[PDB]
Amino acid sequence: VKGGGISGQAGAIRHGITRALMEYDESLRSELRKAGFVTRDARQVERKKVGLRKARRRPQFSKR
Amino acid sequence: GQKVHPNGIRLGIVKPWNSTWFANTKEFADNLDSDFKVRQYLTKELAKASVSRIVIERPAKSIRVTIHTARPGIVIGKKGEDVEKLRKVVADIAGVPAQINIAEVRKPELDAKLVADSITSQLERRVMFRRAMKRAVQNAMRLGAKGIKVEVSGRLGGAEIARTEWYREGRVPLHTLRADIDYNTSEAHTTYGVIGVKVWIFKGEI
Amino acid sequence: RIRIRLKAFDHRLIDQATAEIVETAKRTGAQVRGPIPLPTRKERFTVLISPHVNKDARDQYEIRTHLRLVDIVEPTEKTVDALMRLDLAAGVDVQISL
Amino acid sequence: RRRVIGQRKILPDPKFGSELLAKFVNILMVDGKKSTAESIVYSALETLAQRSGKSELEAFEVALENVRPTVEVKSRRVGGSTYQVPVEVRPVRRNALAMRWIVEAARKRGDKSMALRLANELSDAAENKGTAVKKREDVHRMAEANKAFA
Amino acid sequence: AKQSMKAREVKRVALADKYFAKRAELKAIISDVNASDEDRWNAVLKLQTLPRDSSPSRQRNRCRQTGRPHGFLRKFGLSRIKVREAAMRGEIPGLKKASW
Amino acid sequence: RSLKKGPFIDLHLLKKVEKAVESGDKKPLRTWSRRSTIFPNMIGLTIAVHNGRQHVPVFVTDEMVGHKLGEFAPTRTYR
RNA sequence: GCGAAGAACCUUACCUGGUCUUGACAUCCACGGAAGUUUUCAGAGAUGAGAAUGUGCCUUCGGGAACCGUGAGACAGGUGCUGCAUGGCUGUCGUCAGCUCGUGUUGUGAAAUGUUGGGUUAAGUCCCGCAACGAGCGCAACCCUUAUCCUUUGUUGCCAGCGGUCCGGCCGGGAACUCAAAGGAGACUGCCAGUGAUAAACUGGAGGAAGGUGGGGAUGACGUCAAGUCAUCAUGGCCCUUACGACCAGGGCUACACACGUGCUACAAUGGCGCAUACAAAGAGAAGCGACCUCGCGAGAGCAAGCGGACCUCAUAAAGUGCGUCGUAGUCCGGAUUGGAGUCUGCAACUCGACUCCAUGAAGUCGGAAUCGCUAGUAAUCGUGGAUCAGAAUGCCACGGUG
RNA sequence: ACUAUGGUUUUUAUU
Repeated sequence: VKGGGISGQAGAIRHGITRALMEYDESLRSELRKAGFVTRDARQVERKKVGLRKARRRPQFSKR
Repeated sequence: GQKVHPNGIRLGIVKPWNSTWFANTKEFADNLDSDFKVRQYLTKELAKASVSRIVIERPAKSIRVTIHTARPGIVIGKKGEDVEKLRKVVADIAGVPAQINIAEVRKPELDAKLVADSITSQLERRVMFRRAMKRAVQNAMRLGAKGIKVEVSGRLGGAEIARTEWYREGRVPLHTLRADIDYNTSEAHTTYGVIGVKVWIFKGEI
Repeated sequence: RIRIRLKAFDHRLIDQATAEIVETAKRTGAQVRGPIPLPTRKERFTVLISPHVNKDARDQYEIRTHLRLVDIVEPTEKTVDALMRLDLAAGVDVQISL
Repeated sequence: RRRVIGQRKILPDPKFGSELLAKFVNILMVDGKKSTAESIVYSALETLAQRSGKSELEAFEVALENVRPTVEVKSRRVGGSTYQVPVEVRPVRRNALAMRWIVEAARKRGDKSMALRLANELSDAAENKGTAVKKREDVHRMAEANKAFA
Repeated sequence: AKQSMKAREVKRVALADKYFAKRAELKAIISDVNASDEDRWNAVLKLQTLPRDSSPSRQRNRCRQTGRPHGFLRKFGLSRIKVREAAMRGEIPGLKKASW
Repeated sequence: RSLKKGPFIDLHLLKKVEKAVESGDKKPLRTWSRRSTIFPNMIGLTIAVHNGRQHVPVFVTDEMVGHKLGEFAPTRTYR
């Protein structure tokens, strides 16, 4: 593995494992699907509105 | 009421710029300052020569200008050689030798600038102000298009209020981002006022 | 060897220029590879875009500089002379290098 | 109002397999570092066997089965007016409320070593005296004289 | 903004052209931590203490279409209250609003 | 220990002293530069210095010499 | 904390005292001079007077023009007054679901009807139905963009496959997870169950990288607030035009005997410190960023490569992980104030600049009635970078780690 | 078991 932080590398490795492990025996192909491990997780930006301070906080607002 | 520039909000859909050249990050502010003043100075030199739109280019340490007109013969002028004094001074406010190109407008009363001088020249010649637009619309839909809006402000009473008149034909369209329109704003300065005019022409999506 | 620094501010203008210079090279018999696209370089800012105060009106803008090199590896001269005086789509800049 | 929300039950501790120890290190988490808290709690038994702690089966259970919170205080509106009313503690904070009452009592104490302040606070819960156990009793004694509203 | 503020700065840049232009490192032949306490380079200092109307300060970039000092964007020569107009009027290459 | 081993000075005020010692009962010698240093041979003279709205008189003493002129005169109001 | 994000001369709206106003900016006419470069002297200085340096361009060889420095006549110019006069330029109720018209009907008539009603939606959206039947603007749809696979082109990035093996992607070479790029597919309530006028429509499930206004950009129907701004412009009116013009030597805008917000950091020992120890990401930078090397404890000053973007510089990522040690003392913690000695840009470092090191080190017990804000990668916590920028903010716009 | 006190002026009718 190369690039990213070790918790991001765990996100790459955990699906790189199942792309091989589902060929390892026919009796694993349903079982990894029954657990949700054969698909990319649904996380993606999620990047701030123009302009919020940092993810949220409309900078010095608190209005009304 | 909320509004935005109707050509500048559509410019992000595959269109080029009318100021179309390259410059380095330190010379860009100077190459832009010369682009603005050649467009100003040249459209003023040709202010009675039936001009519509301009495009600026830069050949190797030169400047290139194309001007669109409905009378090319009076811009190229005497013997077809009367152009040197028309590149002479744009070269002196650009700091580089200038090159001329002239382009003919071939459906003139369907161009957003030349139709605005056409209705300016009817408001000048004292037509009915709240009905002037119907002639320009008839003459434009004779040349092509899918829809047209030309809007007049001032002298529309009765009372002298913020009233505007244009009349509905086809689509404006108020939106459609890929609408591929032709747009201009003009002032007639007739009838003791400013007499503000705006025009939108629709020919079909992209 | 020669490289040609073809630069633009738009991602289609540089493809429509590549479709002129690489076709001129192939039709003039030049031995050429697939030209590299290079990592895009950017300039960006976020500023108060209202005419007088109104402090909420802060908005983001960005502009992108695209560059290609074309890269000719072969020492042949007649095959590439057709590129050096060639006209390309308006608004691109060219400079010749090693 | 609307919602009806999704909720989290958190990962167990990576040494003991305990989700109760995981919630304890989350309430012991300051400055977001989280590994620091593992080195403060359950990182010694020799400091509990220094005071009242008797055998390892009670080295953490003195904060779990040793107590049962039921109510919280403050005021609530009924009709046109507000009254002081004891409210029913929710069944999953039930086992994780006393964690704050122990972590706060150790964190705010002026007595140096934090790993030892926590083992000493667990020893003072193993005797059933003062801190955390009276914060349970005070509100129950209040609710034994306040019954008309819920 | 009085129109003299730029009309004087262009004359000061033309004067820096004999004192600082390709001469701002010229101090590197007279600067020393001690020099044995001798004097041999005062031929430079006679001319570095001569100007008063030219200096490494007293300059404001402004906008090339308004004398206003603040709200400026150096690489365009324009303001934060002029580029959004120019980028919709089609008066500047490379820059556009929305799409993207 | 002043800023650089060489002091920044101009003799434009020192050049007036041999005439300001014969002024009689006329109003004192007036100056506008306040960053100027006061040399020891300027002692025993009255000078008029800008306070920010008028000029006020100061007499040169053994406390004023070797320092700047503006260090011995007021610069602000409400007094 | 908004613009006013950079107040020593400056910038800059103005005052003391000077000095000059066809003026900062443009030509017509007039005179001695090329444009320009230096030096001597008086004055606070601006500036003024001498003496040299050069003789460009055009030359019906007639003498002339840019231009310099000045003087006329046309003229300049205004943080001079003004967003209920007008353009421009920007906001908000409001991407809200609002708003009406023809025919037909009704009521003496203005005017109503449809548009109300039923089930619903992101929604005057969609289906159902009656004295209403149809149409259009806004909406829907359509647009830019994102998670995923297949296919292809590749560098001084990457090294899979296949060779060499200064044993190093360093090379032959290549397009393999990647990375940098492009092209083609992909999503429709369509498919299946439960619900409901098997109408409309909803919640889940199957597929799939993933939906159900997916998420992010982005348009503004009649009607609102006479919304905001002449201190950013155009232009009419009112005013000035030797002045409110604006250049010098001082300087103002960090006022102040006086009331109040909002934000930062400690009080420590899940702390402070040193050594050992691991991962960045995105930016910026050619009279630039400035490596290795040197002098000094140091600010910093020299020597002298690399780099224009993936073989460099700014720049050992820090909080963290490991280990020893101090231990309520109002403390090596933690901070105001201060003596001495130095480092730096600049007419200039009084009033009125930044940075470093010895010498001295006050407070500070985690805060009381009361009041303020945050709902998941949200709170909190630590580090990187840049713009403005001679030299000087803690403010500000971005990029990552821990959670 | 509920708060006295913030006056006053505005538009589309023509072809």
